[PDB]
Amino acid sequence: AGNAARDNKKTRIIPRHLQLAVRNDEELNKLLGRVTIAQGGVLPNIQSVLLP
Amino acid sequence: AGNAARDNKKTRIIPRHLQLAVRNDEELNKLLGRVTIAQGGVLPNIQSVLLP
Amino acid sequence: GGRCLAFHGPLMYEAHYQGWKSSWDEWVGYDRIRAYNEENIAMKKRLAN
Amino acid sequence: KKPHRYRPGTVALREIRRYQKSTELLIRKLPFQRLVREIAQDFKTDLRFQSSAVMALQEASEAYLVALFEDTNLAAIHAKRVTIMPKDIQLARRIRGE
Amino acid sequence: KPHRYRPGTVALREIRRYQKSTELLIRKLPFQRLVREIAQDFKTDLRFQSSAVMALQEASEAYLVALFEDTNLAAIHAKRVTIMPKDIQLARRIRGER
Amino acid sequence: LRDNIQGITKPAIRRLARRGGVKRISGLIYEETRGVLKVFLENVIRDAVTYTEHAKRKTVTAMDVVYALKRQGRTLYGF
Amino acid sequence: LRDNIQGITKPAIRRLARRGGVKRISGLIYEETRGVLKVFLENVIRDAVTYTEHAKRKTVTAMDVVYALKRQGRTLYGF
DNA sequence: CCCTGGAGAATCCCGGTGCCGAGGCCGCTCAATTGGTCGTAGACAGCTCTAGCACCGCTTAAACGCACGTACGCGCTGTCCCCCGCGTTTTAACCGCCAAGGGGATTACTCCCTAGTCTCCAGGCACGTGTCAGATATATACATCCTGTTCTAGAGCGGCCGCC
DNA sequence: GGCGGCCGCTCTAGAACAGGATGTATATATCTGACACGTGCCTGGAGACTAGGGAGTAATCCCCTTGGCGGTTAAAACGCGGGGGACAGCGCGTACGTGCGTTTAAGCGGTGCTAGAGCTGTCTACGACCAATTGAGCGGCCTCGGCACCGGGATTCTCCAGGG
Repeated sequence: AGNAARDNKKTRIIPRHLQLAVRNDEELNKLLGRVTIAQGGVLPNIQSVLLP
Repeated sequence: AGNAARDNKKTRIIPRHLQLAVRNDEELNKLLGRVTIAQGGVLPNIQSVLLP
Repeated sequence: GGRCLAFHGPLMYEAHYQGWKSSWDEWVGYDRIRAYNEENIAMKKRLAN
Repeated sequence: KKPHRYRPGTVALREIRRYQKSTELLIRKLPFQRLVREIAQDFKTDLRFQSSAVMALQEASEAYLVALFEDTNLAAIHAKRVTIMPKDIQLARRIRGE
Repeated sequence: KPHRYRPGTVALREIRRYQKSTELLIRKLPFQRLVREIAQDFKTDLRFQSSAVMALQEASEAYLVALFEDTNLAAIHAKRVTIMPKDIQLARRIRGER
Repeated sequence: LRDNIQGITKPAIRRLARRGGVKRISGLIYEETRGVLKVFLENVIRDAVTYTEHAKRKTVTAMDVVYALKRQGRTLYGF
Repeated sequence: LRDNIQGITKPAIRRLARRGGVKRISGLIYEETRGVLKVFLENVIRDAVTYTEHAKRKTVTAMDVVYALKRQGRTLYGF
């Protein structure tokens, strides 16, 4: 989460950072696959054929 | 299960009849949706477009 | 024994017609010839026609 | 003179990027809160919900619908499409077990 | 001339036959030795009971049958009748496996 | 309270699909998504109703909502 | 023990899909089906390995497989 | 029809405000910590014996492989109608402010019923066994599906008739 | 006398229908193997009893969600333009359905050995519980600074128009 907070140049850990930390790690993603994180959103990814 | 056994002309309850009884009934199907039944198979249903 | 032996036009008869179901066999004893398997099953049935 | 006239799809992709990195609740508070009360009034009348209780219901429902929409969207490319369908949701719920 | 069943008629007949009969589709020993080589990566001195392999085999097939049902439904969803590896990958992703 | 299923507006369903990375949204998606949300809400709130009724309480707390979501494999963090 | 992933033969995979109602089977399905079977087996059997190791036993029982499948929401009846 | 230059608009980097939620401090009090003491679950040692591991005949249904063709995945086209981008005007969403009164939370008294034993006995389990429904087996019989032949409708052609 | 129009004739093909084929639906014959009934225990629940402790109930309280107001500006909704995509349709081909030859190992039955899981003692440290205690977690209060907000500016990526 601190690495994600440093990615978007933020000092304070916000729930978006915790959600980004959980989903990015494949070990944390499978461990928390059935886990909903409030105020976290999802991973900002776009499908290959959906790109212009 | 006894009703399914009578439909198959059987007077003894076999694991196929128990699987048919659970999956046919809607509240039993949802209650045991995450449940595996051995020696039971599945319902004999075919999709509409798969028919000749 | 062999691979072609029939009284009529042979269809690769074993001693059984290969490529066909088991309920097509006849094991009667008649005059059986080969003739290079009726000249390659009648030259591929006159070339499919 | 000529209007900008953005083609369909490009602004939708921009809305995807602006909302995937966002955090705020997309569904409005009172319309979702009023929907909770009418659903609960069929089960039990004279029932109240806390502000954080409705807030907890709102984020869970959005994330469940977003995860459903990702399965809905991924089925579209699987079906050689870019537009989601009502049947796309029905396939997603059936595979998920719902 | 041979009867020459059209493609799909015998496949449908196997569908009718295997959906009412509870015989075990995968053979015992080829599935049994697969368990031993998989468990060899975790424990070299390990044994398996006859019912232990039996319990693993029916659970694996029912998971595979349920996966094939979701894979088949994705094919008709994608205007197809032939199951595809990308249909399997969509099934695991929607179910949350992979 | 009637016709509150329309409170989840069409842009609101559109915004939810934008978070999921959906390219285009059909016109029949909104009615189906409202029905899916209604079914999902009818299960979680009913489970929370039994949780609230078991506690001899008349107001549903956020903690009971967490237990209602946790028992179905959809646990929520942060309440 | 090597090359035992081929023990799940092509008609055996074919019989599985016929039980699932599949009409037509692609040629690349068998390799993919073997992969998802290997992944599923590598989770349940490994879970049963930890169950057997904790039980001070060197032989995996069907009872340990029951809890191994149950903890992943795949409980099996009839053991 | 495709490549490249210039400009419209949503997005990104940056300076200044500040504020309100986060970081730090004070008690202090209630839950974490120290020592002792037993009932007791558990690690350890020996027996065993019932089920799994390894190899062997065999035979036979299951499985690899090759020949063939037709349902079907996939490539390509149009369209049109279904969905998006944007201008306008309502609209109810969010926020500022106010009481309310059911209701969550806390404290206390007390009273039922559940913790914990004694004894026993009648329902529940291991063992033994006659038995009655299921499976194997096979001629018989369904049973639908595939295919061949015939029936009838449709379009094309040619002969005949009337008109200029 | 030439030619357009009309009707009859033969060609062709779609489709309903009947017959053959092969894998299953049943009618016994008989095996057979677990099913359930009977028996003999016997081991866990039940009647009865003791004691105590956690919740039902009553009271309080303060607190927090509902109703209820408007302001306002963000946004839903309506509609117009239009534009790119879902799908009907068509064509290619390949690659997977069907079928048996051949092979090869699945599985049944058999035999032998031992890896080791219950089973029974044994003895032993270990954790719940009881006095006794004590020290930083948390409610609350003081302080403070990171990023929301508000603009300002800008690179910077993107679309429309012009040229080859």
